[PDB]
Amino acid sequence: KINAENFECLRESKLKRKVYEDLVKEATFVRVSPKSTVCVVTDHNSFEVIGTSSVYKVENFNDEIGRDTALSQALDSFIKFLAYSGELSDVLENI
Amino acid sequence: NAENFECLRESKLKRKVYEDLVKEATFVRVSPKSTVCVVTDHNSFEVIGTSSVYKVENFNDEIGRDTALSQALDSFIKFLAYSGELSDVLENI
Amino acid sequence: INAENFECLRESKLKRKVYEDLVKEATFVRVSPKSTVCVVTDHNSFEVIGTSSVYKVENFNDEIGRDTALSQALDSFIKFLAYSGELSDVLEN
Amino acid sequence: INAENFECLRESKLKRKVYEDLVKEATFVRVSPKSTVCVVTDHNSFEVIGTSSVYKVENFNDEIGRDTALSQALDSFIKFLAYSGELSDVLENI
Ligand SMILES: Nc1nc2c(ncn2[C@@H]2O[C@@H]3COP(=O)(O)O[C@H]4[C@@H](O)[C@H](n5cnc6c(N)ncnc65)O[C@@H]4COP(=O)(O)O[C@H]3[C@H]2O)c(=O)[nH]1
Ligand SMILES: Nc1nc2c(ncn2[C@@H]2O[C@@H]3COP(=O)(O)O[C@H]4[C@@H](O)[C@H](n5cnc6c(N)ncnc65)O[C@@H]4COP(=O)(O)O[C@H]3[C@H]2O)c(=O)[nH]1
Ligand SMILES: Nc1nc2c(ncn2[C@@H]2O[C@@H]3COP(=O)(O)O[C@H]4[C@@H](O)[C@H](n5cnc6c(N)ncnc65)O[C@@H]4COP(=O)(O)O[C@H]3[C@H]2O)c(=O)[nH]1
Ligand SMILES: Nc1nc2c(ncn2[C@@H]2O[C@@H]3COP(=O)(O)O[C@H]4[C@@H](O)[C@H](n5cnc6c(N)ncnc65)O[C@@H]4COP(=O)(O)O[C@H]3[C@H]2O)c(=O)[nH]1
Repeated sequence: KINAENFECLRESKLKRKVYEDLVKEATFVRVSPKSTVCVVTDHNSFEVIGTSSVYKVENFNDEIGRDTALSQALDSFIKFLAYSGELSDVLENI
Repeated sequence: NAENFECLRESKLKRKVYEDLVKEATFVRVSPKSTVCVVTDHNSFEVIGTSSVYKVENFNDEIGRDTALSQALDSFIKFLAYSGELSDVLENI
Repeated sequence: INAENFECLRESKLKRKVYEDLVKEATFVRVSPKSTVCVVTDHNSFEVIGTSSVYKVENFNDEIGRDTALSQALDSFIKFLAYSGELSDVLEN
Repeated sequence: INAENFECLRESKLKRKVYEDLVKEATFVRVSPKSTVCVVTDHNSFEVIGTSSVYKVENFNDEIGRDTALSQALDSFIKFLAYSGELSDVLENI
């Protein structure tokens, strides 16, 4: 995973940024189609959390925005898992 | 109550999750076409499943609940895979 | 109700435009102690569902729960507008 | 890819009818040790994504991973077909 300063969703969300730096072990991005980017985030147990993005106009495709949008959805689902285990409370106390 | 749902009678896995790990499963008809199932665990964490019939004139309360519960248990299995408790269910068949 | 009541509509002119012109009805239901369901209806009665779930049940707020569920409901609705091509009509106006 | 290779199409007349009449292309990418991604495109190049993640990575199987991901992708496509009313045309042919 690269530095959190690269992703606009991490700069505007304290919660997502904290989850990204502390609880994300690896983060991979793949362009699977002309319009869609897939982001897979893993925790320390290598559990995979998936997020996707799909640009409406394929001629406006941009790797950075696609990765940032896919990562943002991936962290939305990760926060659901952190709420299930209760470890979300640990993240909230550390902001 | 598990006997009343066809998705549980046909799935040993979802029936085992329902009988042992589901605290409550409530159902609400939220619109002419859609039913919402709210599955909660013993820690009161809520898992939401929905269903929507294509033709509104075909709406059946029982089918809507069974479909939304099956979708809700699909999502709950994801949470069980995250915590590792899914292999406890797969251990007990 | 009127679009100005929702914060996500005041902060997003795309979602406000879709809500004002392409949404027939937007109803909300509290389905559980923590979750709120929003059912968005287009002029052909097709149903788009969005949900929200507050982490701390003692922090439940009706307005925030409705606003969050509506915003996610409009995210899914935009996908349907991109499928039919009506998203291009919204982006022009 | 021919529809006979997918178990989800051999078990669902609805999904197999959608795959052959309304699906232009469906590609598969293994994006991680556990997850497979399927990208279904219609004849207007609109993309519908479906994913599958095996619980035990040692049991990863390419066939099951693709079949599960395609079955998930087609479930989402049916929602788009219900929105445009095009699902009624599929029901005419099954
Ligand atoms: N399943 C599916 N959904 C689609 C498709 N085309 C558009 N959508 C949906 O419409 C929303 C708005 O599209 P937009 O292109 O006008 O704005 C896009 C676009 O402005 C930007 N974006 C995302 N990926 C991008 C990318 N790869 N390049 C440039 N911009 C991108 O993020 C915004 C929202 O991404 P999104 O994936 O969450 O939502 C899409 C997406 O959910 C599609 O072909 N298939
Ligand atoms: N977001 C959204 N999705 C819709 C809508 N209308 C249909 N869909 C989707 O089409 C799929 C197939 O609908 P079907 O009516 O032809 O078969 C339905 C229907 O035969 C049955 N079913 C579900 N709820 C029912 C109900 N309340 N009454 C009777 N039958 C019901 O389960 C099947 C699959 O439900 P589903 O929610 O998983 O998938 C829907 C659903 O995802 C809709 O208005 N909004
Ligand atoms: N399936 C499920 N997901 C949950 C549950 N509890 C939390 N989540 C997830 O974590 C987020 C809650 O964190 P937060 O409560 O601190 O911020 C919440 C909360 O600050 C606010 N919010 C939403 N509904 C609210 C409500 N009814 N009352 C007060 N605040 C609310 O919106 C934010 C994001 O809601 P969300 O639905 O998108 O994401 C949930 C949700 O995806 C849960 O019990 N079940
Ligand atoms: N977001 C996320 N979800 C996960 C992860 N690991 C498991 N899950 C979920 O648990 C469900 C049941 O896993 P299973 O491995 O015991 O059965 C799997 C498995 O028996 C089979 N399957 C799917 N992909 C496979 C594959 N690539 N190889 C072998 N079997 C596969 O399909 C079943 C259901 O797939 P699924 O993706 O819809 O649901 C998963 C999945 O939603 C994970 O790491 N991340």
